[PDB]
Parts: sequence; C-alpha cells; structure tokens
Amino acid sequence: MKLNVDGLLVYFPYDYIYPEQFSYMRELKRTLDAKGHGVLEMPSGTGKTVSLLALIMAYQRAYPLEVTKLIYCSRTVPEIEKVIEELRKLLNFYEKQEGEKLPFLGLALSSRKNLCIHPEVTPLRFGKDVDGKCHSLTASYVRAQYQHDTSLPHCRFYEEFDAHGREVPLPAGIYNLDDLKALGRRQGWCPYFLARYSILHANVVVYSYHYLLDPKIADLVSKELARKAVVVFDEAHNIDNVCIDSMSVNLTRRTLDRCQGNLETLQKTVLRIKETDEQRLRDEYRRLVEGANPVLPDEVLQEAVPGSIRTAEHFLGFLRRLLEYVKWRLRVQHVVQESPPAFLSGLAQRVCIQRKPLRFCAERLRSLLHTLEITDLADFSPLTLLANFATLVSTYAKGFTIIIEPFDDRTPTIANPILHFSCMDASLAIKPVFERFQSVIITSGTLSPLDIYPKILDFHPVTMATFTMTLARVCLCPMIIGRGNDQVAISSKFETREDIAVIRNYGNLLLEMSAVVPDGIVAFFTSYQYMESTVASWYEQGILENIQRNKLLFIETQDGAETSVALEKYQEACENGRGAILLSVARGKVSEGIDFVHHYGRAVIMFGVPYVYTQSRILKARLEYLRDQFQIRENDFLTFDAMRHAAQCVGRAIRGKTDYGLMVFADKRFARGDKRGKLPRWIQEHLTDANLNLTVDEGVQVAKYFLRQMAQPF
Amino acid sequence: ANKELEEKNRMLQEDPVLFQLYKDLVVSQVISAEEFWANRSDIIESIFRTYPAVKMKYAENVPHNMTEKEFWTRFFQ
Amino acid sequence: NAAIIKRFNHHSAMVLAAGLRKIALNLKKSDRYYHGPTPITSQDIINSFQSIRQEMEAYTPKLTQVLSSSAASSTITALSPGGALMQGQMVPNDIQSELKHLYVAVGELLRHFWSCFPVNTPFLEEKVVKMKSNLERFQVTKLCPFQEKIRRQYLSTNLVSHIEEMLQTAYNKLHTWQSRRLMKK
Amino acid sequence: SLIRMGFPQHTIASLSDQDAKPSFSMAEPGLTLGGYFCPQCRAKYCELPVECKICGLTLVSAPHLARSYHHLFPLDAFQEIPLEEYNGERFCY
Ligand code: SF4
Ligand SMILES: [Zn+2]
Repeated sequence: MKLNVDGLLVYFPYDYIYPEQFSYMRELKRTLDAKGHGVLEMPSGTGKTVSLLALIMAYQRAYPLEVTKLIYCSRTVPEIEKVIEELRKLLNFYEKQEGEKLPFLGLALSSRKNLCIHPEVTPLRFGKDVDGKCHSLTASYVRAQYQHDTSLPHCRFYEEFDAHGREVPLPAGIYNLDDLKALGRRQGWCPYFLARYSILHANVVVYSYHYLLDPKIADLVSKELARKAVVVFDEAHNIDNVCIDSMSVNLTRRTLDRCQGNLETLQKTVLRIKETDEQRLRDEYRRLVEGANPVLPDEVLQEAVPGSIRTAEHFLGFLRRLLEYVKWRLRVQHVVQESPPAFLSGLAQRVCIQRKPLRFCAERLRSLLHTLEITDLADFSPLTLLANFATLVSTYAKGFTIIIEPFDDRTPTIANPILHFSCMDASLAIKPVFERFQSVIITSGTLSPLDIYPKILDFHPVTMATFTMTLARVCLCPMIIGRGNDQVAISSKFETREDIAVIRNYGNLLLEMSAVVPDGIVAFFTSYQYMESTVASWYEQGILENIQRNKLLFIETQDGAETSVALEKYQEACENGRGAILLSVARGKVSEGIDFVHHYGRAVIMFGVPYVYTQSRILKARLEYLRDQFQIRENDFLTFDAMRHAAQCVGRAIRGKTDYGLMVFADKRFARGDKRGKLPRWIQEHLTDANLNLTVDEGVQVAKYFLRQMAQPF
Repeated sequence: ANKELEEKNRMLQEDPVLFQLYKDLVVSQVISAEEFWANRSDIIESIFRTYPAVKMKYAENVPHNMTEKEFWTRFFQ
Repeated sequence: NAAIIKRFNHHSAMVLAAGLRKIALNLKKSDRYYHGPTPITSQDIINSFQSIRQEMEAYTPKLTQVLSSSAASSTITALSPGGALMQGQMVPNDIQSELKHLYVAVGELLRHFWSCFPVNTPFLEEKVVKMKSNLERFQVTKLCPFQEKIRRQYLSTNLVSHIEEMLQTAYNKLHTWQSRRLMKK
Repeated sequence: SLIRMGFPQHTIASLSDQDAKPSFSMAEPGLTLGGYFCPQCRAKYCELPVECKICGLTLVSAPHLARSYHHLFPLDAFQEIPLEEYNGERFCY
C-alpha cells in the first residue's frame, strides 16, 4: 500500500487505513521539513505508531543524510515490546515490498532486571539486586580476578561479549527483548551490554522516558553522535511530572539510619584497607588531585577537582558532618518549611560545609567506592542517594526547593520525619534533549491543551494539531452525567464530595451501569479515603450487596502484588461468565500501568474531577513556582492537571484493534465551558449536549442503546 | 445414601402404573426384575459452600442444642 | 474498615477460585430428485388437436340442455349415505385399564429387548445382551398369554390381538436373527 | 453419513368400524381407528414423522423429505430491471 504523503510516496503494509492517519503523517512530516520540534495528539496507539514508523522510515530512507537515527520512547516495557514487534512487522513488509534485505537495525533497550541472562542473578527479581550483582560481576576487580583465572563466579557472557561480541557488531534486523535475550544466550553475550553496544551501530533505539530523562542512562544513550537524529515521545502526556519526579529526591529518618550503618561499613572497609594496603588506592588520589552515575546533566556536571576532600578520611569526615547536619535539620520539630537557599546557607553556617567540595560528593563517592572494591551498591544505595542529593542541592537549586516534613507521607503524623528536594520545572531539566537533538515530537493521547506545554517545557512547537478518530461508526462514546436521579447535582465539590446523596447516586449509577455494561467495567475514585468511605457507605446500604450480587467486584490498593492478583482475577472473571468490577483510585499506580481493551475495561467510570489535596506542600511548591516563574494561574494548572489525569485514566479505554468503549464522567464540572475546552478534542467533539448533562438514568439508557448499536459488525 | 432403594419410593408417587408394573413384573414373575436398575437454610449453606473458614468451622462447630440463626449471628456479628 | 474491602475482595476471589475446578454443494445425478418415489399413436395427438378444435365450435349452451334432473339426482343419490359414493368402540371398560397395563408393560419390555437387537455387534458383552434379551422374551411369552387368556375368556368378543402381534413379530425377528447369526458364524 | 429410515403407510378400518384392529396410540392415549405402523415395533401411531419408541429409528412420509429439497435446489436470483426498459408486458406474468 503506497501512500501519497506530502513529501513522498510511503509504502504501507495494510491495504486500508483511515483518513486521519494521512493527516497525522503529513502533519508530523512538517517537523522533519521544518527541522524543528512540535507537539500533536492522536487517540489510537497502533495507528499513530505504525504511521509514525512508516513516515520516519520513508523519510529516513529518503533523507538518511539528514536524519541518522530515530529515537522512540514509550510509557513502559510491555508497550515497547509490542511497538518493536510492530516495527519488525513493518520491516518484514518493507523487506517484502523491496524484495531484498537492507542495512537496517532497530532494537529495544531495558534495564538489567529484565534484560539479563546470567544464572547467578536470574533467581533475583528486584531490580537493584540484579543491578548490584551485575555491576559486581562486571566490576574491574571481578574482571581482574577473572583474568587471574582463579576460581571465580564470573559473567562468561560479559567476557565473551567484550572479547567477541564487541569485535563483531550485529549486521541488521529487529531484536525484541525476549529475542535479544535468546540471541544473547545463543551467542553467549550479555544482552544488556550487547544492546548498549549495538546502539553505536543501530538506526532505531527504543526505551522508556526515564532512559532519556535520567542523565546517567540518558547520557550514555544520547551521545553527541546523535547530534542530527530525531527523538519522539509517543505517550509522554505526563513528561513534566516524570521529569520533575526523576529530578526530585526524598530523604527520611530510616534512610539516614541506613546511611549511618553504611557509613560504619565504609569505616570498617577503610580500616580493612589501611590494615592491608592504602598506597595502591592512592593511585586514584593522583587523578583526583589532577582532576550508578550522578543524576547531574551534561552541562551541569564537570570534572573539576574535588576540593578539600582529598582523602578518604576527609570525605568520610565531610560526609559525617553533612549526615549529622542533615539528621539534625531533618529531626527538627517544626512546621513544614521550604529552604531552597537557606538549607545550603544553613549548611555553610551551621556546619561550615561549603558547596564547592559538596559539589563533588557523588564524584568522590563513586571514585572512593570503586577504589574501595565494595561488594555491591545495593546496600550502599541510601548513602549514594544522600551523596547525590548533597552534590545536587549544592550545585543548583533554581528549579528546586528543600521541604522538611516531621512525618512520612501518606500518613497524618508519624515519628519518622522526612525531607524532600522537590523539583518544580521540566524545561531546564529536559533542556538538553531539545538543545542537542534537531527535532523533538511530543505525541500522546488524552493530551489536555497543547499551549500549556510550551510554558512548562521550553520549546517552540512547529506543529499544534489535535487529531480525532475517523471511523465508519462512533466506536467511542464519551458522556457526562451531571445530575443524579434524585434531582440533585452530582458535582464532586470538596464540601459536597462527602454528601451521602452524591455517594448514593454514584452507587446507584454504578449498580445500574455494572448491570447493563457487559464483561469488565472500571470506576476511578479521587482517593482511597473517599473510596473506602464510599465503599463502607455502600456496604452499610444495600448498594454494595446489589452490586456484588449483580457482578463480582474488585478494589485496588497501594499493594502491587494484591492489585496484580485482583486485576488478574478481575480479568479472569471477565473471561468467564461471572464478569467483574474494578474500583481504583485515579492516581493509583494501577491506573497508569493498566491498559484497557475490549471486555477488559469496556466502560470506564470517573467519579468527580480528580483534584489532589491542595494543602499538600508538594502541590503548594509546584503551583506557586509555576505562577511565580511561568505565570500559570493556580486554578488553571490545577484544573489542567486534573483534566489531564482524568482523561489519561478514562481515555485508556481506546487503545487499538477498533474495539468499542464507553467513557462516563459523573460530574457536571466536566460539562462546564472551560472544562470542556480543556478536554481533548477527540473527546470534546464526540461529546455533545445530548450526553453533556445526562441524568444517571439517561446515562444508563444511552449506554444500553450504544451497546446495542456497537454489537453489530461495521 | 440409599438412593437405589429410595428411587422406588420416589417413583411410588410419581407414576402409579409405572410402579404397579414394576411390582406386577415381580408379583407375576414376568421377567427377572433386578436387571431393571442396571438400565435405569440457603444463607448458611451458601456461605458454608463458598467460604473455607465457615466450611471448616461448621464441620467442627456443627449446631447442637442450639438454633442455626445463632450460628449465622456468630458469623456476621 | 479495610477488612470490609479485603473480605469483599476475598469473597470475589474465593467465588472465582471455587468456580475453577482443579463445503460447496455437489451433484452428479440431480434429475433423479425430480421424480422422488414416483414410478414411470402419434397421429392421435393431431387427430385430438383437430377434433377438439372442431368441438370448440359451440359454446355458451343452454343450462337445461347441459344438465338434467335425472343426471343430477343420480349424483345426489350416489352421494347419499346409502349411495355408491358415500362411504359413511369402547364396549369393554375394565379391559381399558388392563390394555394400558399391558401396553406400558410391553412398551417398557420391548425398549430393552430392542436396545441392541438390530445392531450386529459380534462382541461378548453385546452378544450376551442379545441372549439375555431373548431369555427375557421367553420369560414375557410365558406371562403374556396368561393375560391374553383372561382377556379372551372375559371378552370372548372384540378380540385385541395387536398386543400379541408385537410379541409374535419379535419372535419372527428372534428366529430370523438367531438363524442369520448362526448362518453368518 | 447415511441413516436407516422407515417409511410406513397409514392404515384404517375397512368401513365404519369394520375389520378394525382396536388399539391405543403410542403418543391417557385414546383408541386408534386408523394410524401408521412400524415393521419392527408393530405399534400403531397417530402422528408422523416420529422416532421409533422401540427401535430408535425414524419413521417419516415421503413428502416430508421433499419439503427440504428446496435447500438442495436453491433458486437462482432473478435479474433486477427496476426501470420499465420498454418491456411491453404491462401485466406482471
Ligand atoms: S554481565 Fe550481562 S549476563 Fe552478566 S549479569 Fe550483567 S547483564 Fe546479566
Ligand atoms: Zn420401530
């Protein structure tokens, strides 16, 4: 299927594709043509993916001198695994269309937790454990011990890869993580290191956003060689929050206690070294005096001489001084305060620790830790985090704040004080991506208005287009319920949120909807407290019994294992005749991780506008900074994030394969003129006055009709 | 249970001519008849059948000198 | 409070765990379908065609020349109950219940006797049910004439031999099958 | 697969309860003046087609089979001519 795209005729595998795909491709092409970044939105995942790959591949085949490589990033590995299979399918078509093989290579990267084959780490399942052992297995001392040929458990796959795998680069093809592991097993080469090396001889690379946002991993993959390469985000609607979160760090009482235990372990190691030999380790002292990896970005990090910290004793003393000050500053009993400059100024005043040596805390730590021949970093991790935090806060804080909380999060009060170095802007943190790469494309679904993004992120969008699904039938049906059958407003106002009538209206609505919606249905709540309160209220009433009697019900919690089992049971219940109902919190990890498909979340219910507790210090610092620095109003951004998060959790009902789904919003707020404008265009245009202010009964009636209309073939 | 025997009582009231022949075939000895057979509350019970704890608890703590509604109360209280 | 959610989800989990136990149309000779069971001078056609054309010279004749009371009465009398064209009992009552008793008995007995009678089945257990069925046929043949004698002596009129014919025919099938089996053996 | 099938003939009393054969129907069964039989069951039946209550063989009349032959002789669709197409036959045939 040759597509008459604006720039060139593009070969495509499927004989038929929808009109919006042509627009999306020819629109995205503008970013290539204009040699600049842009933003756009498209509901379908697979369609926009395959069309993106086709467009960029054809463009790359047409202009290989202009674009050397394509960098694609997506939400998670399970999605990446499907995308890379779609690329293979596209390449298989292209090879069949061309009739011959071409020098093209594409691969997906992943952490050593998944992308590993060594027998000793294979029984390990925690990422830090696998990484710590892998690092130890690949460590220079283990390599040296291996070169000594003494009895040693070593990574034969690494030695054979360094010897042979490095000597011969893989010629061409597409290698999925499972296929890359099998390849590594067959070749006897480390899949992770082989993939990392293959980046040097590959045209397409796939990894998640944190492989691009965290500078340690991102720098190794975003080298200057990619000075004229294109990077594309496919579902980074929360790129700001992920970026800020990747920059933010949390310190706690137990963290400091672990750091102290680690510090005592370092001291014991220094003693063991001093009693054995320190002169050999002083070989590092020369390069240090001459002048895991730090999270500091390319332009922020420098190989400057570490300063007064010139010995292990100095570093350990300097670390002791800081740890004591941090513990002291953390254990202080007072209201939550923000000291962005004052913490550093306080550190200089209270313990006379200057930012200059402190800037090299992580640099010296890794150097010292390496020379110390430590077993593994897994246990030292809290101390490394403290050292990373220390260098980070001492280097720059323009886009950060220090928050001190007498108690742990998620709890009203606990005798475990915590400190946060909360980040507040994505622009400066993501700046290297836009500065180095020639084009950046922000693609996503459930994407709230685009013009807010150029404010939160520093970019000059070449494209500003919002696409809507084009089909012979309205496969998606958004609807907003604003009134309960009890002739009462169903709005989730903060004071009205706890109203028994609204709670009852949601229960009656869910009872009826769960009875009429086939297979799997899902409902999102604002928070566990309201959810439990709501469930408890429904349990005191007959509502919860009638619901469970009509269909099985499952509820999500903070526990990943319990929610995973419950979700698997929910899905298995949907496979069988029993069917199931899934209740979850919109902000819950399950909502950002789960993908909804036909009969698996066929209908998604949103109870109220998802507004986070506005008294939370994190929100306060973030929101005031956006107003002070980026000039965005408090209610503007707070509503934008609520609209975005609602659409994100609710819009996931449509993912691909042209399967129908229902999206009901139980709040008249969504029907307001501003909220409607903040709603994504595809939802906004399918939404209409007939379904904009439906009564609970009207919602059930329109849903039942829509289900009847969707059951027949196209 | 003596279902083999009970089936006679079950069919004694379900169909009289069927049972009358079953008897006359033996009373008048028309054929060897033993060959015949070779050819031819919900609250507690639903909970007991559904939950392992009640399943085991009811087996050991089966109602004796008490009212079943008391056992129901002991569960939901 | 969380126990309610935990219990409700345990319940749904236990309910689920309890619900998990450990060719185009083808033809070669279609004309034969047109007939079904239906089974199977040239000048006379021309003569009949010409003669009928001259017979069609007279039309719309007089009803009183077309028909007559003699012809009409002959038809009505023929259609009368005593005529050539007009073609035109629960006397015993206690026998009614006896017949039902016998019909139910014979019906029950014959289902078993025929259960494996028409199939050849040259196997030990399948052949033994044949023999066991025949022995049972020899057993019913003892008691059935005794009931017949009662009917015959009590009625001595309006005999009911139909019931007996099912038995006699089963014996004809018995002797034919037995002789055929011995012949095939 | 092929199937063994029985094609009995309905039989009646000769004339107004004369040379009759008193019997009840196999389907409180009433007396049968006339009815079908089975070569093996020799039991009289009032309604056909039916499976043998004894032999387990289907008894049926020949027209019942022909009632299905339209499935074997699917009718060819007639070509549409919605316009008059100068067809001189004003009357539908
Ligand atoms: S060197 Fe390769 S095989 Fe060995 S632990 Fe690391 S990733 Fe796994
Ligand atoms: Zn028969």
